[PDB]
Amino acid sequence: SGTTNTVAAYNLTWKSTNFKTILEWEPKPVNQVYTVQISTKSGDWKSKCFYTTDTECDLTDEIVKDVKQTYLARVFSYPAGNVESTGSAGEPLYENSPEFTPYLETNLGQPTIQSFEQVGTKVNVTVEDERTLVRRNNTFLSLRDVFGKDLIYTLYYWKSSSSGKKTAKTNTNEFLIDVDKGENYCFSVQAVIPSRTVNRKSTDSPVECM
Amino acid sequence: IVGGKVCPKGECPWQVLLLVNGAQLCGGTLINTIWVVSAAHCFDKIKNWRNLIAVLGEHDLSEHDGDEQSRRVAQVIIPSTYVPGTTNHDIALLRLHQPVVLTDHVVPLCLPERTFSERTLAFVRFSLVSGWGQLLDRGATALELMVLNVPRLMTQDCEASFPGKITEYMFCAGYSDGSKDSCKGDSGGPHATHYRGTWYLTGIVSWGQGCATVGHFGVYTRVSQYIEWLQKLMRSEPRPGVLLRAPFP
Amino acid sequence: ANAFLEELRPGSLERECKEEQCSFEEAREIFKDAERTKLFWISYSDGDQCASSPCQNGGSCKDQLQSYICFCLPAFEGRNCETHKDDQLICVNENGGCEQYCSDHTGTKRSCRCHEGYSLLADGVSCTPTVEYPCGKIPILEK
Ligand SMILES: *C[C@@](*)(O)[C@H](CCCNC(N)=[NH2+])NC(=O)[C@H](Cc1ccccc1)NC(=O)[C@@H](Cc1ccccc1)NC(C)=O
Ligand SMILES: *[C@@H]1O[C@H](CO)[C@@H](O)[C@H](O[C@H]2OC[C@@H](O)[C@H](O[C@H]3OC[C@@H](O)[C@H](O)[C@H]3O)[C@H]2O)[C@H]1O
Ligand SMILES: *[C@@H]1O[C@@H](C)[C@@H](O)[C@@H](O)[C@@H]1O
Ligand SMILES: C[N+](C)(C)C
Ligand SMILES: C[N+](C)(C)C
Ligand SMILES: C[N+](C)(C)C
Ligand SMILES: C[N+](C)(C)C
Ligand SMILES: C[N+](C)(C)C
Ligand SMILES: C[N+](C)(C)C
Ligand SMILES: C[N+](C)(C)C
Ligand SMILES: C[N+](C)(C)C
Ligand SMILES: C[N+](C)(C)C
Ligand SMILES: C[N+](C)(C)C
Ligand SMILES: C[N+](C)(C)C
Ligand SMILES: C[N+](C)(C)C
Ligand SMILES: C[N+](C)(C)C
Ligand SMILES: C[N+](C)(C)C
Ligand SMILES: C[N+](C)(C)C
Ligand SMILES: C[N+](C)(C)C
Ligand SMILES: C[N+](C)(C)C
Ligand SMILES: C[N+](C)(C)C
Ligand SMILES: C[N+](C)(C)C
Ligand SMILES: C[N+](C)(C)C
Ligand SMILES: C[N+](C)(C)C
Ligand SMILES: C[N+](C)(C)C
Ligand SMILES: [Ca+2]
Ligand SMILES: [Ca+2]
Ligand SMILES: [Ca+2]
Ligand SMILES: [Ca+2]
Ligand SMILES: [Ca+2]
Ligand SMILES: [Ca+2]
Ligand SMILES: [Ca+2]
Ligand SMILES: [Ca+2]
Ligand SMILES: [Ca+2]
Repeated sequence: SGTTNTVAAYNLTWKSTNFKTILEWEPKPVNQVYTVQISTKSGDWKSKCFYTTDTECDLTDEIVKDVKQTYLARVFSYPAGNVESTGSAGEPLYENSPEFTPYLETNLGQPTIQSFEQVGTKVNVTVEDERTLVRRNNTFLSLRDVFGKDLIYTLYYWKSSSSGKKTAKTNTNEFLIDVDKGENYCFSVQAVIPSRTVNRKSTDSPVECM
Repeated sequence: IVGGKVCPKGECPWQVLLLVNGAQLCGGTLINTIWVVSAAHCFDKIKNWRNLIAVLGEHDLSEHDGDEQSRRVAQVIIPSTYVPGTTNHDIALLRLHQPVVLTDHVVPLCLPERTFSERTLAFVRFSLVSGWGQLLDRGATALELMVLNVPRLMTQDCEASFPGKITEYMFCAGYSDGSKDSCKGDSGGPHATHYRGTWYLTGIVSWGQGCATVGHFGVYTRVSQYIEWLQKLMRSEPRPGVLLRAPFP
Repeated sequence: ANAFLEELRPGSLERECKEEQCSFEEAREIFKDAERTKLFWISYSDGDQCASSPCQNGGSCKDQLQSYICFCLPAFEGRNCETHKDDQLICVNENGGCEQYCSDHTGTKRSCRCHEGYSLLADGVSCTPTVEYPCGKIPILEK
């Protein structure tokens, strides 16, 4: 392959958490550099990450313009040090990404228990409503802002003094649970979008204990 | 045009109708008051050169409303690399015998710079294609000018549809789901691309496999390859002859 | 952490893992159960991937499991906020912001140009007609 001027990218992969969305690919730049394009399925192609040695391209700011759209990306290869040499049709070699629909596919980040508060046999447990990369006007929207009613949380909790786990679920960021007096409980939560078919759940939060 | 709609009168003002002996032949695209771009293959069967007419400002072929302007074609210029009956280099530049008058109904389409066309226009997804050609494959031609928005493919994405058949002088556009396409009789008409408020010529209706055939796209002459060729000819001292072959590149 | 004689005392998550760094067995002396200890440990031992300050240009870092996310200021993008959005002014980038034609030059800012029948406006990027029927406009709609 000494006679090759470029080779197409491959293994194009979407890495996305809380809407922070980066396309990655192979190979490492070998006598070539890359440019990415992204479009919605029926929209115009916009170029990003021009003539780069990176094997990644942040596409967050494009996909957050409408998280419910489905996006297509492609990665072009250019001969290094001769990037305008793309053949007479003006079409460099490229590869197409999988389709990506952010609302459905971005991973839920690891949640955090913000606080808990006990009065007698009752405890409130509150989950942080953390920020996403989606902007509205001059501000980042929270997970609840983006997902609304599509987002729930699940609580796993246990008494230190007994085996067995208990669970609860909430439509908001808060749980109100009954507990036995005189026992120290511990807690972990997960974010869930029940309507999803894939990537439905976050990883477990850190554990917090009375 | 298959799956299109009527282009309201004056909204496709660079469209040309070509007639031979008064019968409908092909489309074309006005690029200034004396020059029309069409497809070379429109001329593969002509013998009556004296009766080739271009009509500007046309809309409804059943009635002359007054906005039509008719011109004898003085010269048809085709690439030296064009071979009748073969798809490559399917472009012709036509010199009108007398200039047309630009009006609300007759306006040229911009012939873009090549680099702009390759770097920028090629990545506008949808473009308009228009003509009076067949409404269905093997069907009837249209009485009112029809227009359709079609999305463009890079050749790698069209390769599987036409393996080894799409040259650098062509590109594909359309829908492989079969709904919509240009068709026979639309040849020579514009594939026109909008960018930031102005319309530019990016393709010429050229060929396909049937029309609106599942799995297949329309194939258009890649005008970006011909911008210099066209410009040089429009500047050149005229040569005699109704059909002229001009060196390409 | 373990100092001499501390381990005579009952375990305490606050004293041993919050106020001090605890080892897995110290954490296990607290939770007792293997699976519960594991669930604590996977987060506790992960570390703060933001401690290396990976977010550039005034961005803000949010730690994750074995990863982080950078929230950028509006003028920046990238995994690490390393890309300035206003600083790739080349013709292949949205036409250099030019309305019509764009030229890259060696040693100067890109220039914008206009097609015959138009002229470049003062803003350096827009074009306006200089003739009655410029190419590529639809006069019947612009009336
Ligand atoms: C002349 C045009 O009016 C017409 C346009 C067809 C667009 N079709 C589409 N699906 N968008 N073009 C032809 O009929 C074309 C003629 C031709 C073109 C270039 C060189 C020579 C002739 N023929 C075809 O499209 C034809 C395929 C073909 C092309 C060239 C040579 C042989 C066969 N397809 C047919 C018939 O289905
Ligand atoms: C400390 O700062 C340096 C930069 O100076 C970073 O390279 C370090 O981050 C790297 O190593 C830790 C990884 O967790 C991290 O990659 C993960 O998190 C960032 C995500 O964008 C990525 O997908 C994920 O693999 C890596 O970038 C930093 O800790
Ligand atoms: C974190 O978020 C980013 C966007 C900036 O606003 C920083 O100042 C902040 O701490
Ligand atoms: C690389 N791929 C898993 C996205 C196909
Ligand atoms: C790394 N990330 C893209 C998952 C944010
Ligand atoms: C643009 N496309 C949806 C027709 C593929
Ligand atoms: C291409 N580069 C921005 C990574 C240097
Ligand atoms: C590459 N793909 C869009 C066909 C999945
Ligand atoms: C303490 N708070 C989390 C309930 C606000
Ligand atoms: C889509 N939704 C956020 C409005 C539920
Ligand atoms: C049991 N679980 C907390 C790991 C979900
Ligand atoms: C506040 N809430 C937990 C009762 C919903
Ligand atoms: C076991 N713990 C509740 C004391 C943390
Ligand atoms: C010739 N005519 C059909 C326009 C009447
Ligand atoms: C024939 N005519 C349309 C020019 C009047
Ligand atoms: C058609 N024309 C010869 C009258 C111009
Ligand atoms: C003769 N050809 C149509 C096969 C090119
Ligand atoms: C001639 N053809 C193979 C393009 C149909
Ligand atoms: C990004 N591209 C214009 C070079 C194809
Ligand atoms: C007309 N369009 C929906 C194809 C854009
Ligand atoms: C070659 N292709 C996979 C991009 C179509
Ligand atoms: C799926 N197909 C209709 C394109 C064949
Ligand atoms: C497709 N377009 C008419 C919006 C340019
Ligand atoms: C003995 N003790 C440390 C377990 C309390
Ligand atoms: C911040 N944290 C989610 C990593 C705990
Ligand atoms: Ca008429
Ligand atoms: Ca200690
Ligand atoms: Ca200890
Ligand atoms: Ca201990
Ligand atoms: Ca201590
Ligand atoms: Ca303390
Ligand atoms: Ca111990
Ligand atoms: Ca022990
Ligand atoms: Ca971490």
